[PDB]
Amino acid sequence: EPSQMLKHAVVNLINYQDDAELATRAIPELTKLLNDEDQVVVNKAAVMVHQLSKKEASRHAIMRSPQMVSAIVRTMQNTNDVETARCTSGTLHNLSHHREGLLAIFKSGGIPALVNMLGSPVDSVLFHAITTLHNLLLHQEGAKMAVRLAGGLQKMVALLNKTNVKFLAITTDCLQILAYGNQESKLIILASGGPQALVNIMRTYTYEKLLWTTSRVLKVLSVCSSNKPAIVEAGGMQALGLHLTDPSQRLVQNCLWTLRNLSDAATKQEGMEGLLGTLVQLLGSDDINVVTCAAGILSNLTCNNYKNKMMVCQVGGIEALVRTVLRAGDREDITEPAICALRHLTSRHQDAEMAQNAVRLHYGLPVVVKLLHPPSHWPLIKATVGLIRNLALCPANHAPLREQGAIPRLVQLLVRAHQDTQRRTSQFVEGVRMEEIVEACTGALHILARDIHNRIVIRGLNTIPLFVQLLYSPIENIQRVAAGVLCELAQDKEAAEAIEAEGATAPLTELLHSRNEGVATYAAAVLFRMSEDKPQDYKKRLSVELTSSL
Repeated sequence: EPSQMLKHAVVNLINYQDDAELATRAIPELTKLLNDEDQVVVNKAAVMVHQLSKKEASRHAIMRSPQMVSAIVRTMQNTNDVETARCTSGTLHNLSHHREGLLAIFKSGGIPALVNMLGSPVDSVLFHAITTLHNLLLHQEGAKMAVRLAGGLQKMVALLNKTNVKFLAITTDCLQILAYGNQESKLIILASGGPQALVNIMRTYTYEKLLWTTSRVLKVLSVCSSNKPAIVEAGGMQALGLHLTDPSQRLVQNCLWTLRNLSDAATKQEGMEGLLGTLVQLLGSDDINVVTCAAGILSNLTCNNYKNKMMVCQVGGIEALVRTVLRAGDREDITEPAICALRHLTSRHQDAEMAQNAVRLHYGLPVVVKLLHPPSHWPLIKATVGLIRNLALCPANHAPLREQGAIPRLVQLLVRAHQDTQRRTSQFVEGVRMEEIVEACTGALHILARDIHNRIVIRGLNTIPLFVQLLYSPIENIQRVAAGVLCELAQDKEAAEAIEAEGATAPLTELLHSRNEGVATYAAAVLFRMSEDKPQDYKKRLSVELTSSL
């Protein structure tokens, strides 16, 4: 022994087959001792069988006896002695560490009993209990399908109230292995209060391995249209946001994904300061994923929510995003969400006008109008056109935006997109249907037509004839922006008569009976401009026409 392994071998071999055969000679007996009625007798047996599992030799023996196993399982779920349980359970634990054992316990029906063991008030018991289950869920085939039917989920979620970190991890991981790619399970975890339970963990412990394992569960639930809003109410967003800076990259990445899967719902949450603020930071991270997800989340959280829009602006959201776009490049996987954010951050909220100037002070206009041209794809373009529009609300961008050659492109896109909606008659593309490109562009020109010089350019491209045709569109929104752009242009005699000679008088006169506050207005607006400076006769019947018909 104190020499080499040449001696240890004869020892390991002499005692292995030794204690090994001892079991094959006692297993049958002990088996009976368990089935025995006398309670005190079974107890002793359980303690002996457990002392045998410890030994490898004896272990395989117990692990190969379908009768001995089934006996242990049975005894464990029917025993009312804290020691018999901890031993019977502990035994099954030392057995699960082996493929044969798992198969055995699985064949002897241990999962069910084990599940029922999770309800046990005894700690040690619960430990070995959940553990053995974890092993079966990882290596035992069909084990999953089984645990579910045994109502483990609920019992497992209930255990989430414990305090042992390393224990919580094991349990949570189970809730993960059972939920992944399974709606039923996910629903059950929902009908068990899992969400609020899980969240509490993320907002209470610091055990890295736990948080991760916990977030994972949330990730698999964030995909569910049922748990998604549920995870939100519990305040999951805020919770997850409390780890976006953690050193464990895997933890941060998981929190990010889960967030993006809930962002399109938490648009009505309060106390997002930390999150929103932190997300802005991530926009400056080195990892593309971090930046992307960061952008995506912001984009969603900034969609219709002034409280969020203003905050993002009070943390450098614009500058941050502007750099994100100027950093992304062609990777529309980053520009699209980034641009959308800016769009949301440039409309419907006090500090809107602020950001509008911001996008310019940080040299964003050049890169914004830039995205209007190839290789940029329709989805990006649509989102971009929207941004430009709002950016046009600020007269300080009129000139700077016009110099970037935005009007020419917008008009062009309008033409083609429109000519496309015309050939579709005698209609989606990459997801974005041209009809949407028409409204945006025109609407972008309507707002951008507030500058005299811009109007000279817009008109110069001979667009008057087209905008008139759009008045015949079956889509209100198009008519609105259509009659709108004509309105801003109608304030100039030349363009005024230009629109009249185009035959806009007839159609416009009708849009007065439109069930759209705007349409009618703009429509009437152009009419007035045209007839302005005509015989005192027509303009008189004109003033009546407007007062009577509306």
